[PDB]
Amino acid sequence: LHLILLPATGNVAENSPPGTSVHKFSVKLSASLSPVIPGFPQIVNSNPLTEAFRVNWLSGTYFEVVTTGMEQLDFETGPNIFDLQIYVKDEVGVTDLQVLTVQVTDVN
Amino acid sequence: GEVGKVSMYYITVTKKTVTERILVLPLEMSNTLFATTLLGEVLNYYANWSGSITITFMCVCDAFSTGKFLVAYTPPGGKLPEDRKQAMLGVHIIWDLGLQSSCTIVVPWISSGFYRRTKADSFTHGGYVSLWYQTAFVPPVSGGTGSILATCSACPDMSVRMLRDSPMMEQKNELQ
Amino acid sequence: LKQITIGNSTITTQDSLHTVLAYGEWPTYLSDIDATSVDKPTHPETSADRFYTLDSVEWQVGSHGWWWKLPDALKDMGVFGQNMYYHSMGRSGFIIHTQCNATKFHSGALIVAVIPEHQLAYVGGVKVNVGYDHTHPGQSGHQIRGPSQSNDRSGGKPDEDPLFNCNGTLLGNITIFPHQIINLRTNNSSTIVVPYINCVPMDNMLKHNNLSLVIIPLVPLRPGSSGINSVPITVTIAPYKSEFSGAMEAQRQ
Amino acid sequence: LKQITIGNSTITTQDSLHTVLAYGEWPTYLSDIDATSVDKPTHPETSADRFYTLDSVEWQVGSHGWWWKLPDALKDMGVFGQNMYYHSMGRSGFIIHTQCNATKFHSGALIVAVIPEHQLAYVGGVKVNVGYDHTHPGQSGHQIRGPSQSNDRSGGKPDEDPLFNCNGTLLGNITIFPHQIINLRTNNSSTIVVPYINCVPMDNMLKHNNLSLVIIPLVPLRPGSSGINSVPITVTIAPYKSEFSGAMEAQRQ
Amino acid sequence: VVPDTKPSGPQHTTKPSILGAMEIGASSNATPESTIETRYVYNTNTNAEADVEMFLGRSALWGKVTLTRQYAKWEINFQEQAHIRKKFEFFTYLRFDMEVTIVTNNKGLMQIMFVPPGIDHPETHDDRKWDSASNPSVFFQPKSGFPRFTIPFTGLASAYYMFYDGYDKPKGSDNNEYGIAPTNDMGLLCFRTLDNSGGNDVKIYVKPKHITAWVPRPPRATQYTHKYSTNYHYKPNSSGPDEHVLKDRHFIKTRPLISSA
Amino acid sequence: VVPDTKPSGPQHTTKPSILGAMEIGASSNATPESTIETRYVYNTNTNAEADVEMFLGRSALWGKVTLTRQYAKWEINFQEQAHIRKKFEFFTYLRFDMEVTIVTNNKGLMQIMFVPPGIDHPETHDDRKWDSASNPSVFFQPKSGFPRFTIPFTGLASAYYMFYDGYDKPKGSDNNEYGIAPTNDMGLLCFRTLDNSGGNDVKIYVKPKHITAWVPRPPRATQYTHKYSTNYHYKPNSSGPDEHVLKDRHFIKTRPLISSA
Amino acid sequence: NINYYKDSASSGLSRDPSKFTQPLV
Amino acid sequence: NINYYKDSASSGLSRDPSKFTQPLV
Repeated sequence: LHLILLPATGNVAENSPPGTSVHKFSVKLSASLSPVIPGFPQIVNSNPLTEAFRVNWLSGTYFEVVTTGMEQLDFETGPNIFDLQIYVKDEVGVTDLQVLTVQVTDVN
Repeated sequence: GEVGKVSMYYITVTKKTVTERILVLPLEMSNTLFATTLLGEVLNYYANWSGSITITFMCVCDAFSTGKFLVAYTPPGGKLPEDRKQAMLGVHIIWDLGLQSSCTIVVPWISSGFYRRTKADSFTHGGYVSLWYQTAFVPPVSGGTGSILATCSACPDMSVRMLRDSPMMEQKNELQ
Repeated sequence: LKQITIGNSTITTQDSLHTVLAYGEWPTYLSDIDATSVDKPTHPETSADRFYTLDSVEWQVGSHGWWWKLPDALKDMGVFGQNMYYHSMGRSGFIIHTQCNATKFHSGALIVAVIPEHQLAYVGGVKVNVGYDHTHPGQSGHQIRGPSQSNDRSGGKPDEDPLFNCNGTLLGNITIFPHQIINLRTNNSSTIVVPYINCVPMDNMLKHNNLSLVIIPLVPLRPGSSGINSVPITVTIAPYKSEFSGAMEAQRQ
Repeated sequence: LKQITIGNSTITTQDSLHTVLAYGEWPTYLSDIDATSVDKPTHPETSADRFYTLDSVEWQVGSHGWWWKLPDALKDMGVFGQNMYYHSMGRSGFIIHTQCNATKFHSGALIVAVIPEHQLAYVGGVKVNVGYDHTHPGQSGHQIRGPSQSNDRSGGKPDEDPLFNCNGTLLGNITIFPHQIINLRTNNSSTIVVPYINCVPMDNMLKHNNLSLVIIPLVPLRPGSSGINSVPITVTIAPYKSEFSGAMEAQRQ
Repeated sequence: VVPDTKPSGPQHTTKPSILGAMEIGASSNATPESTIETRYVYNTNTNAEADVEMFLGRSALWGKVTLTRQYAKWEINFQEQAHIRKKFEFFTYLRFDMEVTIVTNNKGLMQIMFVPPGIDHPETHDDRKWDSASNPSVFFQPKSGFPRFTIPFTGLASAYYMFYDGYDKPKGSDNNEYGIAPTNDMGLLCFRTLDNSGGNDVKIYVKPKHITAWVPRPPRATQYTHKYSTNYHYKPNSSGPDEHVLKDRHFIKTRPLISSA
Repeated sequence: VVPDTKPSGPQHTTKPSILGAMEIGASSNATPESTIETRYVYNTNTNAEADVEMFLGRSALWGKVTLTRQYAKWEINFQEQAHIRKKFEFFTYLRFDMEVTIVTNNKGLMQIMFVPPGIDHPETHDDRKWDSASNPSVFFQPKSGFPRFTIPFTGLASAYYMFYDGYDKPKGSDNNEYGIAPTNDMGLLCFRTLDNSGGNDVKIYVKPKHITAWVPRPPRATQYTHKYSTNYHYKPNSSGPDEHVLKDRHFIKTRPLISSA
Repeated sequence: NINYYKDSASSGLSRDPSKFTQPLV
Repeated sequence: NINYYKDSASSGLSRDPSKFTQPLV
């Protein structure tokens, strides 16, 4: 496996509604075409600790990082930057961890 | 997703249980990695270059994060390693992380000919520089990260010849 | 600080101690007054003498230790392994470098020793020579798996009790061997230089393992305030002043 | 009489001529004034420099010749081959020894030459580079199979006409190359010493073949009064003053 | 020449010549003798093709003009041709005499009048201002010859401003001119043809010589948009209803995956 | 000069200077003083016209081009003209500066741009790539002059490969290129005309000088078929139902009877 | 080394890296 | 013997047979 486009940095607005996007990444299947376990890729850890980053599934082998809104982003208070790590994992089983850095913009 | 953003100058490393290939830099002074730095943007005016390169890796993380990385340079003619047991057989170094963050691998001048073409081809290719987790990256917290940078320069014995046009500049419009 | 450069490869360290020199002797070549074969020995000197870094092991809570037999660990590491298989005899000193770094929140210690002729004990019971496949595990090392009554007994498995050094002698007296300690409080690496210790000038690199590298978790690894419960240990061995003689066909099959 | 001893191996001959020295130069090491890489080269000097004797070929009536590419023929001959695969570059001179003896009733001759850069011609027609698998046959050599209109044309087969040296130049002018003749009337062997002939100090031992050994039956082999219609030819090549540099992983797959 | 490589055996040193510091703003002196085992290599390459004189002294094209009615005008500047403007924008201050060569496909009899700054040039051919008493002029027949003449350094300072971070008028002024535009003008060349024979294409090749570059800079990493203006946001489609979309036009290519290249 | 002939009386020797050995791979030293009775002959001929410098240094034709729309391109190589390719294929490695002369029947104003390796050449006349800052270019008017310029040895090795028995990519690769094709490229020359006057025929005469040949070879004994390819089987009729018949095209004439010629 | 135009500006082309790479005190 | 272009590569034409015909030991 190879997590495509995910050593990377995201950007979410401060007063962002639940469901807004952060980043769009994909996954290469190690040229044996073993699909990904249906629950994966997921988020293992956040940098300081966080929820509301759920990794949804766009059509195909494209995934997306989406804030689910269970926790609110208030940049004028902390925290302001998050470093989520994404764990894609396929059928035969060969994990890949990659880190997505999320910054929260300062909505005036 | 990064070109045009300052975040295209660093990659994020973390604590992984098993060794991984973090980063690969094909020694091609026409590759957009080098062709945009001072080294590459000077060397691209010249058809040939012959000397030794310096690559200085720096880790920007907290003061409690430590880790060891293996910086390997696979000589010309050698396949891209894709395993640390294969990468460590070429010119490699191993740098710690503490009280000092920057470390330099001197990609030596290994070549058959006397000059290596700037626009990389298959006859004079320069090899690859791969960065591997030597033991890990251990941050002070569970999900800590570290951001690694890299600079390139030329050793005093680097030389160039056959000045030419640089492919790193274009003019499609007319300047008025 | 430190930096150790053998041909083609460089080792760098930042919180490192004084390099142990096993028995005060640097690895040297075989002097004519001490040689016994007549054929001229070969000296690679730059493709054999370099830092081959074996696989990394996982130091967890409850890991009992690992032992690597030398030069068996390098039998497939580059032209050193290729010379091991193509020459009847050989001698070599080593420069064993151990690397483990965790944090200023982790705790623990490793006793990193180098045992000459670590004749392993049988896993127990009847008089049976330990199997060839087990005292020659290659670069993968051997996890010690700790003592128990349920360890397998078939095929001459070696002894798995790290307290008795897997050979019948008490740990803690292991410090008579060229050793060092990786205390995660003070240092994060260990270097040991070992000459060729054997009662004969050269001997077969495959049948006989002169040294044995043994790493034992003297004190367990506490994670402290940090969710990191395990740290990788890496062993970077480098032959030095190696010479082989008596060329022949590859001793593979 | 003659006797040629390189490390570990000895060649002896009884009806032998004066040893040809290609271009009057003995194989030497790479002087600092002529070197271009910085890494220190390795010198096996006793396990690489020895007489590797390739397979014997059958000289019959109608055999057109055989050519061996060097150093490709030795790519799996001992630690010389192992160094060829583990080092980015390398240079070496050779000591090529040819052996064919029949009788005082047999007749015939062989023109044994050593062609630097024997760029082989395509087996004919369209512009196609000769295949990699064919100009690198290994130690097995390559039987020439003679010219015809029915030779296969697929996959860049090399040229099979021994008169045109398989490259477009006439035979008989081949004597401009370091050569010798095995006339079964007068001698039964041929020795040729060849230095490293290449316009660059070292180059990859696998992509590029500097020399080419070519043995052509100039005059067919008459059996005369004896029921023996064929004689084996043996080629005993020995690297000499070989040095490699730029260590790396094995360039196998 | 470049220095030779010195030999280096196995070293076990406690002063690492590898561990430097990127923060101190100094580059590392690490030569390959510090990392690996080197051999003595008599190395005799020279960087003679890289020094400023031989780097810039190559007589590039600076401007094109077109004789409309046997007349064309060109104000001397390196700002129109991006390839040479980049090689100049390498450095901040440059001091050089320049050697102008005129490659014209015209046939007949041409005249070039180098108008020094501050006077009126001839606004057309057969103007009265062509009969000049002091403005240096060059006559030539394009067949059998390429006219060439050296302009010494006309600076009003110790060097030329490639970049100027200032204005020419005080604060409250209204037509302030940012950049190097007011800092210097090298005059202009007025071309005319006295015959009617040839074409109209005139190329002005200018060779900086006796160069002395003064402050290095990051080479321009974006296609130019205007002259004297160091903008880079290209407004590609002024007509369409997207005129407020500004391309960037950089040369940084993207790769599909790091750790795979 | 060649050596003089020494006198030689009747000799009755027991060491025959005639009976040699062809098998030893050495040529015989037998001068006519060994076979017959010679007289002293002051012989002063020189082989000065045979040394490599005066043998190859004669400025032969290397390639022809044709200006299609005031534009033509030629990649520098000796592989197209068989007569000079043979004189080069005499030797294995050759090291020489070369002196290029352009014999063009065009009239007007031409431009030659020597494009060093690795960059894009102008794909047509009035291309933007012609305004170059560093690519060395040559302007000339064909009437009154033949343009000439020396290219020093641009080798990436100590010599040129006339024959190369290797490939450029490793074993498993798919587009491997046999021969000398990847070993070197000397750039290329892009010709254009700024006027419209003359013809379109351009001949490039190149003179190897400061030559140093390195390994002799059997001179080519067959007509060439391709460039960089050292094939010799000519496939004469690709259309007809004989395309799989390959002529040889050698120069060995046959005689009707031996012992009669 | 002749100067045919009897002037300095008419001549042809004329002819320490630590100022950078080490600008420390 | 004047060199008008002040360069070596610009000059005109510059100026033991036993390596062959006897390559014996």
